[PDB]
This record gives sequence, C-alpha cells and structure tokens, in this order.
Amino acid sequence: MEHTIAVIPGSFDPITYGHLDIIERSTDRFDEIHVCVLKNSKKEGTFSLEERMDLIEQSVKHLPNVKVHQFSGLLVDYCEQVGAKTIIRGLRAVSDFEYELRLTSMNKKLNNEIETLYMMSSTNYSFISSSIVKEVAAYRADISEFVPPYVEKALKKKFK
Amino acid sequence: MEHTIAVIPGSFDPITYGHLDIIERSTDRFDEIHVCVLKNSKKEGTFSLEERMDLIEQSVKHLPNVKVHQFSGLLVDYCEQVGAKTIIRGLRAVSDFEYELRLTSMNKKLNNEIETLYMMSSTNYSFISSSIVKEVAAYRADISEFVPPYVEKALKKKFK
Amino acid sequence: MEHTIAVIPGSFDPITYGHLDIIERSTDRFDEIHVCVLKNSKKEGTFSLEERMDLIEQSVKHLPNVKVHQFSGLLVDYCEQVGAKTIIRGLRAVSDFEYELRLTSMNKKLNNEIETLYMMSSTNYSFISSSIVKEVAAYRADISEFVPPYVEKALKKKFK
Amino acid sequence: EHTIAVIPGSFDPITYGHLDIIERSTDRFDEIHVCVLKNSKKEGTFSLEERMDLIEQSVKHLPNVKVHQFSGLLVDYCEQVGAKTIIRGLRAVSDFEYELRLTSMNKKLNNEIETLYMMSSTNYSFISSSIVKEVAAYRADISEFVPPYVEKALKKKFK
Amino acid sequence: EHTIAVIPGSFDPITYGHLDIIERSTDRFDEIHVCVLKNSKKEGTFSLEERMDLIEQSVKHLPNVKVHQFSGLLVDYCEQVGAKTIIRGLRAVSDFEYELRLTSMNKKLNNEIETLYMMSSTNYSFISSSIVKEVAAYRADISEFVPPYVEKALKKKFK
Amino acid sequence: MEHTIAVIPGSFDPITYGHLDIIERSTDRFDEIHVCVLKNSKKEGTFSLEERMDLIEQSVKHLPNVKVHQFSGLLVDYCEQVGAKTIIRGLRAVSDFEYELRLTSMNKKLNNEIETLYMMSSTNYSFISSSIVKEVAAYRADISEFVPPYVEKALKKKFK
Ligand SMILES: CCc1cc(Sc2ncc(C(=O)O)[nH]2)nc([C@H]2CCCC[C@@H]2C(=O)NCc2ccc(Cl)c(Cl)c2)n1
Ligand SMILES: CCc1cc(Sc2ncc(C(=O)O)[nH]2)nc([C@H]2CCCC[C@@H]2C(=O)NCc2ccc(Cl)c(Cl)c2)n1
Ligand SMILES: CCc1cc(Sc2ncc(C(=O)O)[nH]2)nc([C@H]2CCCC[C@@H]2C(=O)NCc2ccc(Cl)c(Cl)c2)n1
Ligand SMILES: CCc1cc(Sc2ncc(C(=O)O)[nH]2)nc([C@H]2CCCC[C@@H]2C(=O)NCc2ccc(Cl)c(Cl)c2)n1
Ligand SMILES: CCc1cc(Sc2ncc(C(=O)O)[nH]2)nc([C@H]2CCCC[C@@H]2C(=O)NCc2ccc(Cl)c(Cl)c2)n1
Ligand SMILES: CCc1cc(Sc2ncc(C(=O)O)[nH]2)nc([C@H]2CCCC[C@@H]2C(=O)NCc2ccc(Cl)c(Cl)c2)n1
Ligand SMILES: Nc1ncnc2c1ncn2[C@@H]1O[C@H](COP(=O)(O)OP(=O)(O)OP(O)(O)=S)[C@@H](O)[C@H]1O
Ligand SMILES: Nc1ncnc2c1ncn2[C@@H]1O[C@H](COP(=O)(O)OP(=O)(O)OP(O)(O)=S)[C@@H](O)[C@H]1O
Ligand SMILES: Nc1ncnc2c1ncn2[C@@H]1O[C@H](COP(=O)(O)OP(=O)(O)OP(O)(O)=S)[C@@H](O)[C@H]1O
Ligand SMILES: Nc1ncnc2c1ncn2[C@@H]1O[C@H](COP(=O)(O)OP(=O)(O)OP(O)(O)=S)[C@@H](O)[C@H]1O
Ligand SMILES: Nc1ncnc2c1ncn2[C@@H]1O[C@H](COP(=O)(O)OP(=O)(O)OP(O)(O)=S)[C@@H](O)[C@H]1O
Ligand SMILES: Nc1ncnc2c1ncn2[C@@H]1O[C@H](COP(=O)(O)OP(=O)(O)OP(O)(O)=S)[C@@H](O)[C@H]1O
Repeated sequence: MEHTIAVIPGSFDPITYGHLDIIERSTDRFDEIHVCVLKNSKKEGTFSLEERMDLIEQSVKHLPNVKVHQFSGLLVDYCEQVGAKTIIRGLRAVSDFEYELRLTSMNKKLNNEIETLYMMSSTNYSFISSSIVKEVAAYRADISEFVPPYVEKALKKKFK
Repeated sequence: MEHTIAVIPGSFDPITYGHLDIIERSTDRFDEIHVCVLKNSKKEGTFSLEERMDLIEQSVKHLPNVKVHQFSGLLVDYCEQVGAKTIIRGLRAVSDFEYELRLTSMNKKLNNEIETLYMMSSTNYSFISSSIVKEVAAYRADISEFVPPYVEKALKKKFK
Repeated sequence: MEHTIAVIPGSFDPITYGHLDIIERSTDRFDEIHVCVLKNSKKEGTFSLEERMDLIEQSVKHLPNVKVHQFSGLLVDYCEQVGAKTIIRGLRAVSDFEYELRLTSMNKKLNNEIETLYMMSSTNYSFISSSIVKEVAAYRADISEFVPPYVEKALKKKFK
Repeated sequence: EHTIAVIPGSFDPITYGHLDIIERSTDRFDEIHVCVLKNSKKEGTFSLEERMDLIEQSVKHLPNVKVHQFSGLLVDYCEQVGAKTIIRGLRAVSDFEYELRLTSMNKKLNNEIETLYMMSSTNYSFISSSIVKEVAAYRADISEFVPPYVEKALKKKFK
Repeated sequence: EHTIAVIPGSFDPITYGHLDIIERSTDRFDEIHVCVLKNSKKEGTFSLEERMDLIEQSVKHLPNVKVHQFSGLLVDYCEQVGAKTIIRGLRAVSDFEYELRLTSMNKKLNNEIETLYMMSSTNYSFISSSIVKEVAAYRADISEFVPPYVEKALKKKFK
Repeated sequence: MEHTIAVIPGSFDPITYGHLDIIERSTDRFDEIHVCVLKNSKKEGTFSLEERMDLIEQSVKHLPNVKVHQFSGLLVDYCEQVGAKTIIRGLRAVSDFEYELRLTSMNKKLNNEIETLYMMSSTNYSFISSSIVKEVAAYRADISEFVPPYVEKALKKKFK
C-alpha cells in the first residue's frame, strides 16, 4: 500500500461496546485509526466534549493504533489534511442505511477522493445506541453489558 | 502493514458500470483485488461462466491489481485458500441492505476471520443492475451509458 | 391543456379494484387514458394476453375515455408513438416504492420527456394484489369485494 | 385447552429460528398447533410427510405442541379447532411488509382471528430454511442452525 | 388474573388506533393494563392526569382493562404484577424498526417478558396522536379519529 | 380539458434545485402552479417567511405559470378556495414515502376531492435537502451545484 489511515467519526455520548466492536474490527485493517468527534456541534449531549474524549481515551487504551481527535470543519477536510482515504461507519438498521446514504452522497460531492466504508453491527450489539443506554442508566439498571467499565462509572455518577 | 487481498463476489451477468465503479473504488485501498465468480451455480443465466470471466477481464485490464477468478464451494473458503480477510459488496437500496445483512451474518458464523465491508453505489449507477440492463438490451435501446464497451458489444450480439 | 394522454401499464393478471381505483382517479385528468400491457412477455401468469385485455375492457366499460392496448417494445416508445407524456403508477407499500424508483430512473435515461406520476393506493385497497386475489380464489372464498363482477366470473371458472 | 394458538409455515425444514418462536409461545396458550399446508405445490426440498416428521421430532420436548396439516384456508383451520390466534415471527422489514398484506386479507376472511407477531431473537434473525440449505449443499456444518435430527435429514439429502 | 398483558404508551391523547389494539386484546388475556409513564419529559400536550382520565373513560366499557401510572422500567412493572406479555401496535415500517430496538433491549432487561405485536387495522393505519392534534388546531372534524370524550378535550384545548 | 391548478406545498428553507426540478417537471402538466408556504408555522427555520417567499419568486420567474403564495389554515382548505384539485410532492427515499403516505391518508379524509400526486427525485438531486445544504453552507463550502444563484448568495451572506 502506502501508509494507511481511517477515520471513525461519531458523537460517542457515551461510547458503547457497539462503537467499540467497530473500532476493534478496524484495528488490524489499518495502520492508524483516528476516532474523531465534533467541536461546537451546537447540539448538547448528556456529556461534554472533554468527558466524551476522555471516555473514549480510557475505553480504547488496550488498542495501541487508535488515536482520538476533534475537529472543527468538514470531516472530509480532516481526512484530506491528515492522510486518510477511508471513513468507517457502522450500520445497525435500515434507518442507519438511509441516513448514511444521503451523507456519503454529499461527502462524495465535497471530496471525491474519500471513500466511506460500512460495517454491519454484529448481532449482539445492533440494538445498542447511546440514547437507549443513557435511558436505561436513568433508571439505574445494570448497564455493564452495554458500555465499558469507565463509561459505566461515568453514567452511575451522572444519574444519581 | 501486511499484505491485503479483498474478494469482490458476484454473478456479473454481465458486469456493468455499477459493478466497475465498486471495483475501481477499492483498488487503491487493498493491495490485491480478487473478482470472484461462482463456478457452476445451478442458477444458470444469460452468459456462460467463461463469457462472464472474459467480459470482466476485458473491462478490468486498465487496473493492474485486479485479478478475475472462478470457484465452486463456499465463498469464505475461497478467501481462506487465497488469504483474503475482506469481502466487498455494493449497496444500491434498502432491499440490498437487508439481503446483505442476512448473508454477512451467516458468513460470519461460517468463518469469523473474514470481514465484509460495503460501499454505497454512486448516485449515477444506483439504479443499474444486470437484470434491468438485459431487458433494455432486448429491446435494443442504447446501453453505452450502463455497461463498458466490451460488454456492450456482447449484449447487442446476444440480443441481435 | 393540450390533447393529453396518460399511459397506465401493468400485467393486470387479473385487473382488480386496486387497479381500477387508480384508473378512475386518473380519467378526469387527461383527455384519454391508455391501459397498456406488454405483448410477448415470456413471463406467463395465469390468464393469456387475450383474456387479460378482455377483462380490462369489460371492467372499464363505464368510463368513456379509457382504452386498452398492447405493445410490442419499450413503454417509453409506446408513449412516444401515441403522443403521451405521462405514465401513471400506483404505490401500496415500500416494496412498491423501491421497485418503482429503479424503473423510473431507467425510464428517465431512456426518454427524459416522459414523466411518471405516482398515486397512493386508497386505504381499503392497499393490501390488494392480483396474486393474493388468485390465492383466495383457489379456495373459492368470496372475492366480490376485490375484483369487479366480470373478473370474478373469470376467476371462479379458472379455479374449478 | 381453553386457549389455542396456530403457528403456520412451510418449515422446509424447520430451524432453530422457527423453534425459538414456538418455544416462546408454549407457555402463553394451553395448546400450540404447528400447521403445514397440504397440497401446496412447488416442493421440494422435502415432502409434506418428511416435513411433518421433522417438526414433530424437533418439538417432542414441548408437551403442549401438536403438528397438523390442512388443505384449506388457515382461518378455517382455526375456527375448526377453536383457535383465536395465529402466531408469526418477524426478522426484518421485508417480513413485516409481507405479513402486513397477509393479515389484512386474513381479516376480511375472518374478523375474529388475530395474528400476533414476535420478533426473532437477535441470534436467529439471519436464519431461513433457504440459507441453511445453501450451506448444507456445500457440506458445511449446520448444527448451530437446526436441531440434530434435522441436521441428519439435510446431510442425507445433500450427501 | 392468571394472565396479564401490559399495553404501554404516551396516549397524548388516546385515539381510535390505540383503542382498537386494546379492544383486540381483551378477549385474549384475563387482564389488560394500559400503562403510562410517571415523570416523563417533552410534553404537552395533555398532562399525566388529563391523559389518564381520557384513557379511563375511553375504555370503561371493557371490564378487564385498568389504567395505571408507573415511574420505573416497563419491564419492572410487568414482573411485579405478574404480566409476562407486553402488547404493542405496528402501523408502518418506521414503527417496526423502532420497536425492534426496544424489544431487543427489554429482552436484555428481563428475559421472561415477551413483546407481542398487532398490525393496525387498515382503517386506522395513518392515525397518530400527533396528527390528530395537528387537525384539531385548525378546527377540523376529528370524530372519525378519537372517541367522543377525547373529542371534547381536543375541541377545548385548541378552540 | 377544464382549467387545472396544482399546489406544491413546502417549507422551502431554502428552495434547492431538488425542489425546483419538481416544480419544473410540473409546469407543462397543469395550467397554474401555486407554490404555497405555511404562514405562521411555529417551528421557525433559518429564513423568515418573507425571505423564503422572495427566494422562490426569483427562482421561478422564467416559468410564467408559477406563482408563490402563503396560507394560514389547512392545505386542503387552500386548495378548495382557489379550485386546485391536485397537490404535488416529491420523494427521494423510503422515509419520504412513509411520511407522505400518512399525510395523504389524512388529507383524503379532510377532503376527498383533492388528489396528491408524487414524483421521484431525479438521481442527481436524490440526496439534496435544505437541511444538508445549510450545514454544508455553514462550513463555507461551494453549494452552487445544489441551489440556484440567488439562493447561493443569501446563504453566503447568512453564514459569512
Ligand atoms: C459520513 C460521515 C459524516 C458524518 C456527519 S455527521 C452529521 N450529519 C448531519 C449533521 C449536521 O446536520 O450537523 N452532522 N456529517 C458528515 C458531513 C455530511 C455532509 C455535510 C458535512 C458533514 C460534516 O463533515 N460535518 C462535520 C463533521 C466533523 C467531524 C465529525 Cl467527527 C463529523 Cl461526524 C462531522 N459526514
Ligand atoms: C456476500 C457474498 C456472498 C454471496 C452469496 S450469493 C448467494 N446467496 C444465496 C444464494 C443462493 O441460494 O443461490 N446465492 N452467497 C454468499 C454465502 C452466503 C451464506 C451461505 C453461503 C453463500 C456462498 O458462499 N455461496 C457460494 C458462493 C461461492 C462463490 C461466490 Cl463468488 C458466491 Cl457469490 C457464492 N456470500
Ligand atoms: C414503470 C412502468 C414500467 C413498467 C415495467 S414492468 C416490467 N416488466 C419487466 C420489468 C423488469 O425486468 O424490470 N419491469 N417496465 C418498465 C421499463 C423499465 C425500464 C426497463 C424497460 C421496461 C419496459 O419498458 N418494459 C417494457 C414494458 C413493460 C410494461 C408494459 Cl405495459 C409495456 Cl407496453 C412495456 N416500465
Ligand atoms: C398468516 C399466515 C398465512 C400464511 C400464508 S402462506 C406463507 N407465508 C410465508 C410462507 C413461506 O415462507 O413459505 N408461506 N398464507 C396465508 C393466507 C394469506 C391470505 C390468503 C389466504 C392464505 C391462506 O390461508 N393460505 C392457506 C394456508 C397457508 C399456510 C398454512 Cl400452514 C395453511 Cl394450513 C394454509 N396466511
Ligand atoms: C416496548 C415498550 C417500551 C416503550 C418505551 S417508550 C420510550 N420512552 C423513551 C424511549 C426511548 O428513549 O427510546 N422509549 N420504552 C421502553 C423501554 C425500552 C428499553 C429501555 C427502557 C424503556 C422503558 O422501559 N421505559 C420506561 C417506560 C415505562 C412505562 C411506560 Cl408505559 C413507558 Cl411508555 C416507558 N419500552
Ligand atoms: C402533503 C401536503 C401536506 C404537508 C403538510 S406539512 C406537516 N405535516 C405535519 C406537520 C406538523 O405536525 O407540524 N406539518 N401537512 C399537510 C396536512 C396533513 C394533514 C394534517 C394537516 C396538514 C396541513 O394541511 N397543514 C397546514 C399546511 C398549510 C400550508 C402548507 Cl404549504 C402546508 Cl405544507 C401545511 N399536508
Ligand atoms: N451498536 C452499534 N453497532 C454498530 N455501529 C454503531 C452502533 N452504535 C452506533 N453505531 C454507529 O457508530 C457511528 C457513530 O455513532 P453515533 O454518532 O455515536 O450514534 P448517534 O446517532 O449520534 O447517536 P446513537 O449512538 O445512534 S444514540 C454511526 O455510524 C452509528 O450508526
Ligand atoms: N449499480 C451498482 N452499484 C453498486 N453496487 C452494485 C451495483 N450493481 C450491483 N452491485 C452489487 O455488486 C454485488 C454483486 O452484484 P451481482 O450479484 O453480480 O448482481 P445480482 O444481484 O446477482 O443481479 P443484479 O441484476 O446486478 S441485482 C452485489 O452486492 C450487488 O448489490
Ligand atoms: N391495490 C392497488 N392499489 C394501488 N395500486 C396498485 C394496486 N395493485 C397494483 N397496483 C399498481 O398498478 C401497477 C400495476 O401492477 P401490476 O403489474 O398489474 O401487478 P403486479 O404488481 O405485477 O402483480 P401484483 O400481484 O398486482 S403485486 C403497479 O404500479 C402496481 O403497484
Ligand atoms: N429465524 C426466524 N426467526 C423468527 N421467525 C422466523 C424465522 N424464520 C422464519 N420465521 C417465521 O416463520 C414463519 C413461517 O416460516 P416460513 O414460511 O417456513 O418462512 P420461510 O419460507 O421458511 O423463509 P424461507 O428460507 O424463504 S423458505 C414466518 O412468519 C417466518 O417469518
Ligand atoms: N393507529 C394505530 N394503530 C395501531 N397502533 C397504534 C396506532 N397509533 C399508535 N399506535 C401504537 O401505540 C403505541 C403507544 O402509543 P404512543 O407511544 O403514543 O405512540 P407514539 O408514536 O409514541 O405517539 P404517536 O406516534 O403521536 S401515536 C405505539 O407503540 C404505536 O405503535
Ligand atoms: N431533492 C429533492 N428532490 C425532489 N423532491 C424533493 C427534494 N427535496 C425535497 N423534496 C420534496 O418537496 C417537499 C419538501 O419541501 P421541504 O421538505 O419543506 O424542504 P427539504 O428539501 O425536504 O429539506 P428538509 O424539508 O429540511 S428534509 C417534499 O415533498 C419533499 O420530499
């Protein structure tokens, strides 16, 4: 090849094993995995950018090649700047498919050199979303099956 | 990082620009690309195995890293025999999404070392299929927009 | 307006109240409606081309400006030949939507002066198809709510 | 036997997908009838009698599940037997749209039968008879998808 | 009270679509609990109290239906009261995908609760609370869509 | 035929080439086209009613038969006042289809004299929404391919 980077964009509010299975399935497929998050999203999520970045950073410790960045402008500009010709997105459902088809179509208009590549969520994590883990957290049920140790502790302390 | 082979499977009956677009977009992302055809399916169609393979070769000759192969037996065993750790499939529409989700779930049960990735069809080929191209060729309308020139000449011939 | 014609294609095997609904809602919007069927289908359903046209002919007798025709080749060519600028189709479900999208994108590349307009099935006929009416008829249940009196007689005869 | 549920299907052959639906049903009704259409046509792979034999053995261990065949309309088998309820499984959007059409028709055929749907378990969602059989045709392992006695019938048939 | 079924929702307000699901269940279990969530958020249009009142009146002809509020997990409610079945309606593809995600979670949350679905009847497939309110804000006729008691409550609220 | 009016309702926040293509494909099939906007929609967007109205008027001025209006009240009550028997909408994907099915089922109960007709998005406009054109405009990327020039000017101003 050459030297190979893939970007894995997301909100990760918070990161879950669903998101991790995708990053983990990407690690020995590329040289460098950049987990990437949006700055001044203007939405507002349960957790701040910083906490979100640290929750990722602690969850992805056991994988050397994964970095965690933030940005700024267009994601396709990031891939341009930094040497990645490949974006990785997961699919859980028809819903995801539709939303991603319109984004990829726009991105391919913005930068024809970048490709987006999809992976199907695996079976035991396809119903996982952070929205719904956050909901279960609010009722203080056991989330240990859904998110890693660190973000588990960050949601207990958030919902009490 | 290590050598990468991707397998791009299909019946290619015949190959279309839609198929070509997916092969082209993957060439700079893997070291080797195997285009795989199903040796002796019991599901016979317009062109012979051998006609189909030649049409691929002629349409893929401007791409040095693309080889065209035939196999009977399970697809995940072909990948295993040639060391390919990745299958590549295109997605046109929701119906594709669903059928693909089902096949990838079984292929993963068959051999969990092989990962399937997807690319979305380009907006301009999203409606192309072998099926709809053959129908159009049977009323000998013009198909130069839909298949490469070798395939075009073979369609006018077939439906003369 | 001009002298306007609209073409309403299909298999009609047999025509149902579902089809007739679409036809009736169209008849006051164009000077002339053409119900068109493909000749030499090499698809064979249950009723021959001749039977199918007679059924259509008897079911639309009460609308002066509807005509029944057969063709030959490409739908957009019939439209070109007869001076029609509009194809009309019905939509029952997402399944219909996705299929019809693929077909009109192609018809657009074949002749961009023909437009296709869609109508939603009315609520009471959304679940009707020729296929499921045929199955009901095999068990000789009452289909009078699904097909018009003449198609009904043709169906009772066909299935005993 | 105050309540009865019918679980109709081709079952060509039955799989752990079908069987999970049946298992999740047994404790909610007094009696479960698994029904298969007699004098269908277009079969292949297994005959009616083979298909019935395969099901009755895979459900042996569920004391309230009986296997029957019928050649008329489902909704009539139901009124024949006293069942107020049909049970079907959903794996995907395509099943959902298919079943929406069947049940709208079924409701014009007989307004007192209800059809209740259960989502396929996450582990079995990808399973169909069609694809178990592709896999068996390449002599690959299928114990994770069908019960042992169905597995054996499949090896015999695909050598 | 051998068998209980829980029918959960916002019911903001209840409509004939919801009632048709509720009515289609009553003959199938001994006891139906329409439940609603205490301490919600995003609402509007009617308060918890007004909502439970409208339900109560709308189902008073159904001896075995009770309306309850609850503050925890739907799946907690069920175990506590002995309900092993939850019932939900499907109008459309979008409902199917959303509900797949919920059931998959609830099944992790508790494994002895089934969710069973029923298809909307064809006459009520396009009815939602959302769109009924829309049409009542413009003073159109909603009597085809909601029961007479909820009609009056809509008329008042929107003039 | 008699004199025909079609209404094409929308937020148009802003109008895009996607909307316009629809409008243009309708001009030849009806006598008058009223492009209509809701007057005090209480979920405000990026342009006011006044701006949106100006932006349309400029964009459709070559199409003499197209007129811009605003209404307070039901869409079908507007159609009744002006004598329009037809409403026209465009569909880009599955989610448009389902949403539109439910709206039209209701509109048919409110007034069964009005027909809603549907047209598929042309392929190159399939991924365009106002939404995604604004997000791209906020990051100051070229949007001239997505909207006509008058509209391109205003969001250069709005996101400067
Ligand atoms: C497929 C990856 C992706 C995902 C998304 S996400 C989204 N969809 C809708 C909204 C929106 O309306 O804000 N955002 N957005 C995009 C682009 C879509 C087209 C417009 C520009 C978007 C873009 O590049 N935005 C900045 C960004 C920066 C860093 C990260 Cl990590 C991300 Cl995800 C996005 N491509
Ligand atoms: C995503 C690639 C793919 C595509 C398909 S295609 C298809 N799935 C069902 C039917 C059928 O029933 O006829 N056909 N089939 C498969 C496998 C799916 C799981 C069962 C085994 C399938 C398998 O490996 N089959 C042989 C084969 C060999 C070499 C080639 Cl190149 C191909 Cl494509 C297939 N994976
Ligand atoms: C939406 C109207 C329509 C419906 C269909 S229906 C169908 N038949 C087979 C397929 C297929 O293989 O997709 N689709 N086929 C078509 C065309 C799709 C583009 C390829 C050419 C098709 C075409 O023009 N085919 C001849 C024809 C069909 C119907 C009638 Cl009435 C006539 Cl006169 C001629 N457009
Ligand atoms: C909801 C179960 C069901 C299923 C089906 S058919 C199917 N759906 C998926 C597959 C499949 O995957 O093979 N087949 N067909 C029907 C009816 C549809 C309306 C027309 C009458 C049909 C009717 O009553 N037909 C006789 C029948 C069918 C099945 C059995 Cl068991 C019996 Cl005894 C009688 N309702
Ligand atoms: C299928 C019934 C249902 C419906 C919903 S509804 C909804 N609320 C927010 C969202 C969401 O963020 O998705 N979904 N939420 C749920 C649960 C899904 C699993 C996570 C926990 C949810 C849970 O148990 N919530 C409490 C509740 C209690 C009693 C009533 Cl009556 C209701 Cl409606 C909800 N299951
Ligand atoms: C497809 C045309 C259309 C589009 C929409 S849009 C929408 N549906 C839900 C929401 C909502 O909940 O806010 N909005 N709403 C409608 C009607 C659907 C039935 C209820 C009443 C809606 C109606 O007539 N509304 C006023 C209106 C006036 C003038 C214009 Cl131009 C429009 Cl678009 C709408 N039909
Ligand atoms: N359980 C999962 N399995 C596979 N992919 C996932 C999973 N959850 C999320 N993803 C994908 O990971 C990418 C980034 O996810 P997010 O942006 O964090 O999800 P989101 O839509 O912003 O909020 P959620 O996770 O759906 S509530 C998207 O492509 C998601 O579809
Ligand atoms: N126009 C296209 N754009 C992107 N991918 C495509 C396109 N056409 C086909 N593919 C994908 O290429 C892979 C192999 O396609 P084929 O198997 O050869 O097509 P097929 O499904 O057998 O018959 P058709 O008529 O092409 S759908 C599948 O994942 C297809 O969905
Ligand atoms: N019940 C219905 N309501 C509205 N449109 C319909 C209905 N049935 C069929 N149509 C449409 O009429 C056109 C002709 O369909 P056909 O070709 O006759 O039937 P078909 O779809 O090939 O076979 P079936 O059994 O009707 S699915 C297509 O747009 C159909 O989707
Ligand atoms: N894996 C599964 N999980 C849950 N339900 C299922 C599963 N497989 C089948 N079903 C349901 O079982 C009922 C009857 O199944 P079948 O009629 O035998 O469907 P099918 O024809 O076996 O699928 P094939 O491979 O096309 S034959 C239908 O409502 C199915 O959707
Ligand atoms: N017309 C209908 N027919 C059958 N079921 C319905 C109908 N309308 C709503 N439902 C079901 O009612 C259940 C709970 O009621 P709701 O939670 O209020 O639905 P909702 O989507 O949350 O609110 P809506 O969309 O404005 S009705 C949902 O899961 C729906 O599937
Ligand atoms: N690109 C397009 N091509 C064809 N029709 C479209 C397109 N975009 C929107 N429409 C349709 O025209 C009407 C939409 O007007 P609007 O929805 O109010 O604006 P918009 O482009 O959908 O961006 P949104 O509404 O924020 S998603 C609906 O019928 C849309 O489906």
